[PDB]
Amino acid sequence: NVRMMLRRSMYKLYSAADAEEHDVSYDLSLVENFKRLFGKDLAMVFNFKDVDSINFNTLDNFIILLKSAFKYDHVKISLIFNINTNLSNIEKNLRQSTIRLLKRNYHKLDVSSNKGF
Amino acid sequence: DPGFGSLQRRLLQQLYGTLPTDEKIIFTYLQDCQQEIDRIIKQSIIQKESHSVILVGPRQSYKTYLLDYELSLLQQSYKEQFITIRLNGFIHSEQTAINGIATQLEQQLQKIHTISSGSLTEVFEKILLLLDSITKITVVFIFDEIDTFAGPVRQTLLYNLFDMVEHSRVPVCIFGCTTKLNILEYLEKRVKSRFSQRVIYMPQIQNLDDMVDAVRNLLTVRSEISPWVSQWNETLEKELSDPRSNLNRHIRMNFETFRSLPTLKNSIIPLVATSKNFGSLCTAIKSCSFLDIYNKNQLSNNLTGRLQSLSDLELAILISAARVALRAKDGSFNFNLAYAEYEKMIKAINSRITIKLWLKKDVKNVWENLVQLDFFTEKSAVGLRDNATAAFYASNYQFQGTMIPFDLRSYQMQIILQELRRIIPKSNMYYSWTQL
Amino acid sequence: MIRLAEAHAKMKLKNVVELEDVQEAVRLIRSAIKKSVIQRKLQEDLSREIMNVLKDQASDSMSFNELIKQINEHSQDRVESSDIQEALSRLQQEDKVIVLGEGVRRSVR
Amino acid sequence: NVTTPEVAFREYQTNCLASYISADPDITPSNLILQGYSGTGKTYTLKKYFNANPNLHAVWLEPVELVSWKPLLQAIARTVQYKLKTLYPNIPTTDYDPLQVEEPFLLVKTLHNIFVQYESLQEKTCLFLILDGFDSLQDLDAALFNKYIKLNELLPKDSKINIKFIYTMLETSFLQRYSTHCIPTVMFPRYNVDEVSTILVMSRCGELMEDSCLRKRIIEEQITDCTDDQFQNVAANFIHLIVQAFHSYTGNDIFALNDLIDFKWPKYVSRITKENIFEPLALYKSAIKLFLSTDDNLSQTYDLSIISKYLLIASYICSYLEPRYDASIFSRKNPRYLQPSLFAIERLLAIFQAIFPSLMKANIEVFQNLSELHTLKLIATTMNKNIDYLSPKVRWKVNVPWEIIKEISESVHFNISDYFSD
Amino acid sequence: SRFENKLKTTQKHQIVETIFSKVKKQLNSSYYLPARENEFASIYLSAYSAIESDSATTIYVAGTPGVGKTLTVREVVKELLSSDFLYVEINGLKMVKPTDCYETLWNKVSGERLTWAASMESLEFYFKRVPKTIVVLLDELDAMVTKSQDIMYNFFNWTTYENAKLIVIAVANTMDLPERQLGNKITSRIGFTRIMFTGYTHEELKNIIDLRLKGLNDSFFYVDTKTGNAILVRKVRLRMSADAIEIASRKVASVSGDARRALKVCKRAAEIAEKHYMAKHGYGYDGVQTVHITHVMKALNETLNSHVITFMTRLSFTAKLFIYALLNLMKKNGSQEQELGDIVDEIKLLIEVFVMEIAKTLFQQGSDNISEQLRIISWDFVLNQLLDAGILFKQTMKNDRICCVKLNISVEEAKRAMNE
Ligand SMILES: Nc1ncnc2c1ncn2[C@@H]1O[C@H](COP(=O)(O)OP(=O)(O)OP(O)(O)=S)[C@@H](O)[C@H]1O
Ligand SMILES: Nc1ncnc2c1ncn2[C@@H]1O[C@H](COP(=O)(O)OP(=O)(O)OP(O)(O)=S)[C@@H](O)[C@H]1O
Ligand SMILES: Nc1ncnc2c1ncn2[C@@H]1O[C@H](COP(=O)(O)OP(=O)(O)OP(O)(O)=S)[C@@H](O)[C@H]1O
Ligand SMILES: [Mg+2]
Ligand SMILES: [Mg+2]
Repeated sequence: NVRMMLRRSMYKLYSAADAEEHDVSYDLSLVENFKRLFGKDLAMVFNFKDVDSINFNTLDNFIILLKSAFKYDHVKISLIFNINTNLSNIEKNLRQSTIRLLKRNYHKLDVSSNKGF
Repeated sequence: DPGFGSLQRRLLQQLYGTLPTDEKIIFTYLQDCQQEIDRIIKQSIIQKESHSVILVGPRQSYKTYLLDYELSLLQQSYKEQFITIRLNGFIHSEQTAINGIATQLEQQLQKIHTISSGSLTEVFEKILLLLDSITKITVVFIFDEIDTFAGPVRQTLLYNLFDMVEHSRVPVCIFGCTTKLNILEYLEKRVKSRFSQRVIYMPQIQNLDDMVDAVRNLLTVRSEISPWVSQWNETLEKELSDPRSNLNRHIRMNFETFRSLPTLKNSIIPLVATSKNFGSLCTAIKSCSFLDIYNKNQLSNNLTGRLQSLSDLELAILISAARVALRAKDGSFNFNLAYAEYEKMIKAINSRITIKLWLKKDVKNVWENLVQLDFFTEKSAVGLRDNATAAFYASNYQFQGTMIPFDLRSYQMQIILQELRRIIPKSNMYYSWTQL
Repeated sequence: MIRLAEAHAKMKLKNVVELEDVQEAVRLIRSAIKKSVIQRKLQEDLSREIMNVLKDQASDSMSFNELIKQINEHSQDRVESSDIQEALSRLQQEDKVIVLGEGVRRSVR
Repeated sequence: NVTTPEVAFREYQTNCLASYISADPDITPSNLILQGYSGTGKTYTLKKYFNANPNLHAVWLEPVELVSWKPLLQAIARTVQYKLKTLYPNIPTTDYDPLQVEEPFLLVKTLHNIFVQYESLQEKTCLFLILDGFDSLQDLDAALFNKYIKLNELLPKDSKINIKFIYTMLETSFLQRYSTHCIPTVMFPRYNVDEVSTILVMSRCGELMEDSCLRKRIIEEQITDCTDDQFQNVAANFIHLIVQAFHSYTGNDIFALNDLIDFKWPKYVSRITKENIFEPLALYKSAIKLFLSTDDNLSQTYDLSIISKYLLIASYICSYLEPRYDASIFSRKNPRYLQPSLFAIERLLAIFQAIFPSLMKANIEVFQNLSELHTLKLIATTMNKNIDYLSPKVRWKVNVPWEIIKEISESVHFNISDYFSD
Repeated sequence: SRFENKLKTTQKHQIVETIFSKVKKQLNSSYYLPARENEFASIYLSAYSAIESDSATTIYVAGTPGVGKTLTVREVVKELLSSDFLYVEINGLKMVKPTDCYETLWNKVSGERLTWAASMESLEFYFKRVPKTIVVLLDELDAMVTKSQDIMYNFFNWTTYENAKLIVIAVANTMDLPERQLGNKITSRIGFTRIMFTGYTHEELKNIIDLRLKGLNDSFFYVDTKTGNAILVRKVRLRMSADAIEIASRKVASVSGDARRALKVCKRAAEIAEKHYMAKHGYGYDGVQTVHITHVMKALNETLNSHVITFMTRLSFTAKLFIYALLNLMKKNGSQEQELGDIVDEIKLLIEVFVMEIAKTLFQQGSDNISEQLRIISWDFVLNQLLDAGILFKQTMKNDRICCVKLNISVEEAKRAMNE
């Protein structure tokens, strides 16, 4: 859903945040107060493992939720789209209003075990 | 002058009814109904009656406005004599409402001068033993949307308070407010036998003359505050006495469609605050042209101004979208059938004459706004669930329509083809395509 | 319908066709193939409008034909006169207007 | 009485929001609806009021950065005691846990606990709560919106501080479910083609004359001392043309114009000359190539192998085909538009063995590429994605459109258009 | 217990005890019985044997509500205090969760608070180990049967132990309850006593009224003529016409035979004469009186008569315009359930088949600038107003055209009220 994709992901960074830090709520409340909750700033990265099996409207509604975090200026977001193939399939599935959100600084790096042998 | 602005202070709080409780004004078409309510409520506290009632009437019918009016009418003279407990059926479920009662009980005790502590059924037998059991404190219950408590499954909370009528030495009174009309069949047998069966229906504006009499009592100020007042009072009725006056004309429209006073009461609030001097306000109620602009804005984007505010292509896609929709039996149509139809339609304008036919990869960006402008719907999509746990059962359900691609989600129609001809002007070139 | 209208003109010894003659012709082709709440609302707004146009002027002494040519000429086509007769009979029963003959229609005092 | 601001195209709507909002609570109506679609600046025109009114106090909440109502109650109760700390710092406080609340009783339980220590104030002060985006909450239903309407009346009405609401939502089918509550609504209309361009020019002059991509191109070309007005003209000539060559593609949006500008702007900058600064019409004739293409799409020859390629080309055959006809027409002895039918297993290998160049019999790698194609989501299960292996009742189906099939037919030299016959 | 000391307040400013106030004090539903006289013994002689012999039995009574089975068994145990047991009112509907009754029993043996799990362990440990006396009322047994019958098997398996000091008394809604909800294995344990309670009869319904009217029927009050206060300046009397009491009995015994319904219709009819007496003289709130037959004629009808007919003729025009269109489709198609777009299709058509001054106003409130409306003015509003009124019913769909609509009241009375 939109819900547990948020909630598990906030949980997964939070234990990663306490382990480097040496009660709270698992949503975007931590994201703004991360400057005060943990001192130093935040640069998270999103290893979307198998991206074409997900219902894309959930992914499209997910990225609009991340769009609201762009007004705090102490956090930096980075997305990694590990597709299997077929980039043209992916620009078909999403909402076109979000592709224009995506198309700011895209980089189509190829990673293939078989690349020119 | 501030005296004109002081008149704005008086007139506005008169339109909200936020006066002190001596001067709150009840309209004439319900003065009988508050008195029988008064005969119920004041002999329940003073004469220690233990009888219940159900208020029933449609929404926005002064029902919650009537009851706290009695309380404020009794708060002035019977201060310590009673406490009120108010429960909404909306804000309270079946089981937290027990905690709703007990927590609202103990905060009255400090106001009148260990209960909420324990389990939910531990505090439940507590308020059972505290209620069932110089003078005794009486307790007034205020229930909003009591029909939702009257569900099929348990109906526990109704069964306890209605038995408190029968046995408790503490004098109580129950006030159910709802809008489901046949409330009595919604109850089962064993609860209705506890019920004292007395319901009271709420009145409506039965004649055109009634709300005309109401708005006169609504707008007229009787207390002397401003020098403008005596001038202001006769301007009001002179508009109201004339049946050909525009304010009297437009009230007739409100009697027709809505026949509900707080709809019209809503309209006057910007009309009397938009004036800046005294004379402009008198012309405003003389002209009532602002009501036209007001009813314009309330109408401006439900369905028609949605249609007027689209470009040339967005019309042309949707016009093709209905001409496909007329062909099939259910009226459903895919994106490929639209596009094909769109292309065929285009292949007619140039041949009868210079219009940029767009591609495939771009119509999707226009197709995105059309579905979220609700001009189309998905074929089998229950839009809004009623309550929370029915919506939560729809969230876990993985769907099949997303698993077929974007251009094959079988979109159906919201606005039918024949109605497009009546709204689209003939000056537009696609007017030959509205009709088949 | 033009042959129907000229046959309407063929009867009653007429050489020139008239405007009323097509009315019935159409009624013909509309009837050959074929107390509501909206009729009650029609009678209600007709009674309200006739009370306003009967009480706005000073000279209340005015018949039915002058009333017909003064309330139906500032707008488009003819409304049913039998409904206006039923509305004035409804006002006769509620004592709002007085018939007093076919030459003058006056209201209550 | 209030100090109204002034904006571009909300001249009626600034009046009503100045009408329906006062610092006095008695004149202030309880609940309010600001309605309009996205692309009207309602979050713009609301805050633009509030900056012009420092006398009132606003607490700004954001539902779209939340996910559910259970944190949304925790969102409210954390903020009011956060705000009232910063409004009356002399008042002592038993600070409560905002984590404690999870149920709609608990809010009015805690607001009964919050406001009572603030009773010693001098006048009835109001306090405006603002919810922004109430329709796009991702767990909404029917019985949530009314649940927040009656919250005011469960509060004690005689407290010195009164909480009142303003609701921002969209999708006006939703508002038609609740017109019988008759709460006062201020609808926000959509825009017309001029006022889109009129809004856009007074909002994008502040960046597109001050971008370094201009400022590089200033000093890179022989810079004549062109004025900021000369920079203003070419900026205005850009905006008045970009909305003209694209309005049919975008509708009356503002957000979808705010980014297409920021894609085609530096590509417009490179095609200017020293001389076309005075020559705007010929400048468009030299920079023409971007004004007729979208440039929002960042057709693959597919990666999959040869036997998997014929595995795809047999799966498209049962799009418009049915089991009543196929075994007759493919003997060893149009729905191109329509949605695809449902497979079963071994009907693939029924068609796969036929159309392959006795030359093949081993089917281990053929079974390999099936669940390879299942991970590509090009052929998916009808049911849930779990038990599809062991042959229970499981139906299969393609999810690839006709064109990618058509290129991949010729990519393996196989002819497919013969066997599609209306 | 504790807080009843705090429920008392001091200032009681001389409430006016009028003529009909002292009636409603005894017409309160609180304070030997005539109707279920011998069946009180049939319970008690079934109960007296097991009590004075230290056994464990079961007693099953049924009947419609309002017949005294809440009352009678309280009168059984009440005299027994004069002559070894712990009385508990284990109500079914007063338990929030069905397992919560288990907590009460383990609370009501020693005073401990344990979970539903841990209670029934020690309860079972009680019921087969104690050397040798517990009365338990299992009221309203429709509540505690619902989930999987695992609770109900326990409450009768404890009865089977010969070393179990317990006496259970079940009171249900229907005799059918261990035959249409329970299993046969419970139905062996329920026994075959099955004491049936019928309704009351109309002769006995007279004999239950005067028990409340014992010292007050045709008695005398001492009254000051200035305040309307009555004391058990004139010395007035108040009489109750017994025939009107009889016609109260011959209806309530006919329809329901409910002892609350008989008292309350007399209680409702009593206050009708109260306000009419206060109307004629106005004593406020600070020769020979009676209660007519015409009071109980109204109040009994006041249980019956509706208003949805009066509600419909007092609705808006477009409301009555809506239903008249809706019955037109139901006699056109005969399918009783029409698509929502076809109704909007019809109300357009029902215009052109004063009407123009209607049709101007019916789609725009005047205003040339903002006219040309597709669906009618406030069409969402009246359809929402007809929905929450309960007259209409509309299934949920995001499509606002093919969502079906179903009537909820009888369509003939909708046809009949439309005629006005
Ligand atoms: N605090 C208040 N003081 C005075 N009038 C109020 C107040 N709150 C609401 N009202 C009035 O209540 C009327 C609306 O009717 P209500 O009884 O409040 O709603 P209802 O639909 O009749 O019953 P509810 O509220 O839906 S359960 C409007 O005329 C409001 O002006
Ligand atoms: N009168 C105006 N003057 C200047 N800028 C305006 C005006 N009206 C709208 N805008 C701009 O329009 C932009 C749209 O902002 P938003 O409020 O997000 O639009 P929206 O319709 O509210 O969509 P949302 O955010 O989903 S509610 C604002 O950021 C402003 O820059
Ligand atoms: N024979 C009687 N004599 C005197 N009072 C009676 C008699 N029968 C009933 N009542 C009164 O009427 C009330 C009706 O309650 P009951 O009939 O005891 O309850 P019930 O029959 O179990 O209905 P339930 O509890 O909903 S199943 C009693 O509480 C008494 O106050
Ligand atoms: Mg916004
Ligand atoms: Mg029992």
